[PDB]
Amino acid sequence: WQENKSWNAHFTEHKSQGVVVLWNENKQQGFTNNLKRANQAFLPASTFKIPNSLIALDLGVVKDEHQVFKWDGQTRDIATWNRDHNLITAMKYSVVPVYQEFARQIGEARMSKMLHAFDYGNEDISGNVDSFWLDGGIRISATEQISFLRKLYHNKLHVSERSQRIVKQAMLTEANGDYIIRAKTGYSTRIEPKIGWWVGWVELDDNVWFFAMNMDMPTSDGLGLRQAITKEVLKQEKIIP
Amino acid sequence: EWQENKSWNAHFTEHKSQGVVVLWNENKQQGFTNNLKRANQAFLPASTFKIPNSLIALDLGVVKDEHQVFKWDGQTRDIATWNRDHNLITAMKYSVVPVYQEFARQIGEARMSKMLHAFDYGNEDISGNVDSFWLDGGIRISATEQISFLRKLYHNKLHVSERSQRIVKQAMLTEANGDYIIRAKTGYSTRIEPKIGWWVGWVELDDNVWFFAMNMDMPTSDGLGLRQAITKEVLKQEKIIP
Repeated sequence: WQENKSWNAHFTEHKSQGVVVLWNENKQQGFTNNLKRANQAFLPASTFKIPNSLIALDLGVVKDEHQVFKWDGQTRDIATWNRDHNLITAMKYSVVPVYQEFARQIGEARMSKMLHAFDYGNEDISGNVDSFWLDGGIRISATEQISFLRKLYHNKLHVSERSQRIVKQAMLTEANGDYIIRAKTGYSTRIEPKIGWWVGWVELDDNVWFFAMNMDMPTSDGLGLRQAITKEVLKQEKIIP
Repeated sequence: EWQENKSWNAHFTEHKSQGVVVLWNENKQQGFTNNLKRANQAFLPASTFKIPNSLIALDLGVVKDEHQVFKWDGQTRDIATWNRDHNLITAMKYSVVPVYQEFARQIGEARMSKMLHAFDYGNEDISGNVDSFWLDGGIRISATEQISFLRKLYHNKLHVSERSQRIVKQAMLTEANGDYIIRAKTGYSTRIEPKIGWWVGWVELDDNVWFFAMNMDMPTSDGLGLRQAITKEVLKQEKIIP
């Protein structure tokens, strides 16, 4: 583990505070601008859609990535939520009401047992079965997110190879001739401190770089900084052009 | 069912070239082309054959998974990216012919022919050398026959495992952003006249899929970038991509 404070410039430039963590898979070495914040545990908010998806597929609550989840007809503040979805679009638009229905069908007993098997954060689901990742007792750090994502990348979690390949498909965010990004955003607003997340990895021709970042997010105006500050660090380190 | 749109010919004559683009709208079950005759003419598949060759190698266990390393044989070749170690993902991306020739020798003639019959792949004919028939033997396929094959792959309906189909669709990944995903493969046929370039694949949108297959005359390697550029001009004209 090594601390690079020069990355703080990318936060200062936007009058913002947070952490970026990087893990080089080939060399088995980690890098961060803030070793203490890298190990601070927060609510995961919509980054929980990665384990929630795995559990729903392995139990047969979701049959495949094409199954349609029909809109329930309740008009909500996010326009993209008021329509029919599948697993790929529900991930892409972070569709909370679809994932709340998955959690209710999984139930408390199976949810708790799967999170112990994954070694996920503080393993504590206290609160509503369909909101504990937004305003209950579960907590995870940036370094614990990387540990979990490394198991997913190598198909080492205790669910089928099929469930792991489908979720990695749903995480696809960007691809071109230089790199592929598989990742998930989050925004924790119900309990202080309000924060934004981006967790995932960068696939290159002959290496993989795992990342996890969080930052203070007192309003929704800064949400685009989650991806923009991470890409400034990846360019500085010569990982992407 | 099928409609001819000759306005697309402007994207070929812009570059003093000749060719065909074929599109299929999965939701509406309707096809579109600039040239109904060329859309049904048969050509060597060249490196577009890496899609069925990958499926057969995985289903028979010649390739264990997308991480297995194929070591360079230490024979210096023309293309710098071929003179290094590869896995399935990088071998598809850089079109590494020597890696796929070794897959074909390990599959062998009898198993290769049985699987192309099971896929209904083009004329199903592997006559010629087992390690070069897709470059200079008897096999031929049309743009419309490429779409029929890719539709089966998209729906996991080919006669190989779901696993084999999922890994090959991962190796086909070409471009992704907030508007669309492209899964596809390039080809370049030079050993038999006429010399042609291919691009075959599909575009995934939020609520539809568009399949595509194009080929074009390719008298020199200088025009190879037009395979993708002319296809994307057609996709933009039809408002499929921004």
